[PDB]
Amino acid sequence: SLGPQVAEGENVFGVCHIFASFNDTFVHVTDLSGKETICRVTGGMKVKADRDESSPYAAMLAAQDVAQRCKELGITALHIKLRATGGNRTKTPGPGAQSALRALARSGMKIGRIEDVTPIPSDSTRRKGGRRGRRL
RNA sequence: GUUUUCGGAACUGAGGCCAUGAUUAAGAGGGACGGCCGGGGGCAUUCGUAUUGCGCCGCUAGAGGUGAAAUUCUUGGACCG
Repeated sequence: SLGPQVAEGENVFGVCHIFASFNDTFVHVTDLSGKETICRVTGGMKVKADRDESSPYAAMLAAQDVAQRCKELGITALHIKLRATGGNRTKTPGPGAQSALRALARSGMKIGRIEDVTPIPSDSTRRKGGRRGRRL
């Protein structure tokens, strides 16, 4: 918890993978390589209602919790790596990333380079469902 | 009583004469030639993510899914990286 780094002159970088879908949000922060984690909280950690766990407020609360964890641990700067569901399902990010980014910026956590890293397919396998789709 | 004018017809050779003898190349068709064009066809080769499973590492109690839930998988480490 104690380290010989310079606070005023420079800063410490990590990366944070924000995976947001239409069912859940994932605010995961690691080191610069991504091999070694820092803290991982999700939209199920803050709200116990299973209706809206991909809600913006749950993602906001999880982002404030992981920002407090990185502040008490000693991480000052973050590189945002945004992610959707990917694959053959969808490409639009979920309704938690917009609140999660603003909650990460509002807490005093400095933001470096932001990027969308989602799995894009070059015509992968068949999507779940019939030929006529899911009729509702 | 020979052999003639008393004469009915197939075939071949030499020369001359013919206005010597073949209508066109269809905004018909076929074919040749030259420069190309094309997710046209067959065979071989090569690449790109994505999906699933498995191996290892890290921290965590939820993850998936729905209009809403459960069946489903989870401290024997799920999900995410």
